Amino acid sequence: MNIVVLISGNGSNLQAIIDACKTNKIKGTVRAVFSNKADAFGLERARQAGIATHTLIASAFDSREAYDRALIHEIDMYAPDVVVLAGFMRILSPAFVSHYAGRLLNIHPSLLPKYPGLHTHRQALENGDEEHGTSVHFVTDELDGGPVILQAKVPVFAGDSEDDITARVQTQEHAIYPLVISWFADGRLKMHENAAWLDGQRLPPQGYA
Amino acid sequence: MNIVVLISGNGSNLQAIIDACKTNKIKGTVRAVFSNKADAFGLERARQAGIATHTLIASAFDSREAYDRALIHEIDMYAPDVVVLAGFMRILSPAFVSHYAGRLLNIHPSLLPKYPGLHTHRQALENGDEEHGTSVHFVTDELDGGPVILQAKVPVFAGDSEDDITARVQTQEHAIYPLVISWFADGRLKMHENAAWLDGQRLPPQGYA
Repeated sequence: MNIVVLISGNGSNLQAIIDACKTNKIKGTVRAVFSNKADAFGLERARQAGIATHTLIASAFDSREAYDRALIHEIDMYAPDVVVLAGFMRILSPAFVSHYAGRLLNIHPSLLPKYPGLHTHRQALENGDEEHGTSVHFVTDELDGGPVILQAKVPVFAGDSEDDITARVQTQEHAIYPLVISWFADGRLKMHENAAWLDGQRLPPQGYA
Repeated sequence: MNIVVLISGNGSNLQAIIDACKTNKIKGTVRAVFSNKADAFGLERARQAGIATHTLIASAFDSREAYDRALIHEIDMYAPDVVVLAGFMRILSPAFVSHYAGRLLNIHPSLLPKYPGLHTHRQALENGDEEHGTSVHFVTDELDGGPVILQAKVPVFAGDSEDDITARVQTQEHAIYPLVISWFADGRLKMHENAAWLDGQRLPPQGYA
C-alpha cells in the first residue's frame, strides 16, 4: 500500500500518518511527501522518518498547468494507491482531481459542508457556533467537493480564545485521518458515484455515524 | 506495495531490496523482516532501515505446524503483496507455500533446476562446472519448486578457491532479485498454471532470456 502525502506547513497530520504506518495501524507506507512550501516543517518530519521529499514551488513554474503536470508526473512515479492531502494549501485543478479519482483523500478543518474556505476556526467563533470539528472526505470534481467519510465533533466554549477550537480540532484530526486511511488500506473504503462506501455500505452525507 | 522478507543470516540480499525500495527502483516498501535465527545480521540491517523485525525460533515452538501458524499469522498482519525469501534456510510446509500462492518469491544459489539443495557452490566446484549462477523463482507446491523468473550466469575458473563462485554469484543476486521484485511491483510479473508470466508473455523453463 503506497501512500503519497501532500503538505504545505507544520505537518502534524503527516506525522500522525507516519506514526500509524510505523506501528502498522495503517498497513502501508508513506512513499513520498510533497510540499508546495520550501520551509514546511513537515519536510523535516518526513526526512527524519526516512521518507523521500519533493518540493514544487509555484514561482518556479511558467504556468499553473506546468506545475500540475510536474506534480502529477512526480507523484505517479511512486505508484500511489492513495494520495492524501494533509494541509496542502494549493487549489487543485479539475484535471488533477480527476486523475486521482477515488484515490484522493483530504482533511478539512470544518464540518463539511461548512466553512469550505480558510480560517474555518475563525468563522466558527464569529458565528458563535456551539460545536465545530473536522472532516475527512474523498476529493472529486462534483458540485460538492466529494463524499465525506468521517467527521469529528468538537465543542466550543464562550471565551474561546481561538485555540482549543484550533488545537481541540487538531487533536481529533490526528485520530480520524489515520483511521480513515487504515480503512482504505484494508480495502474497506471505496468511492463510487460520488459517494463513500464503507464495507459495502453507502455512507450518509456526514460520513460514518 | 507491501513487501515482507524472510531471512536466516547476513541479509546482503535483503539490503539490496531495502536499497532498491529506498531509491524507488522498486515502487514499494519492505514492511517487515522475519528471521528464524536470533543472530542474523539482517535483523540489524532492517532495524537500521527502520523496518520492523520478527524472530521466530523453532526451539520456541511445540511443533512444526505451530511455528508455521505463528509465521503465517504474523506475516499476514502486514497485508503483504509479496513474500520474498532471501536466504531463509527453513523448509517451508506445503500449507505455507499454498497460502502465499503466486506471492512467494525465492532466490536459489544455483541454475534451477540444478543443485536444489545446500552447498550449491560446493557442488559446482566438485563437478568441475564451467558456469554456475543463481535463480529467482516463484515458490509453488508442484513437482518442480515453481517457475523460474530470472537466472544470472557466472563463469567458474579452475583454481576456483570457493570464492568468487560464492562472491561472484552473490554479486549477480543483488542485481536480479530487486529487478524481479520491481517487475512484480509494477504488475508486469504474474504466476499462472505453475508458470511465470512477464508482460503477458509466458516465460520458458529458464526464466526470461
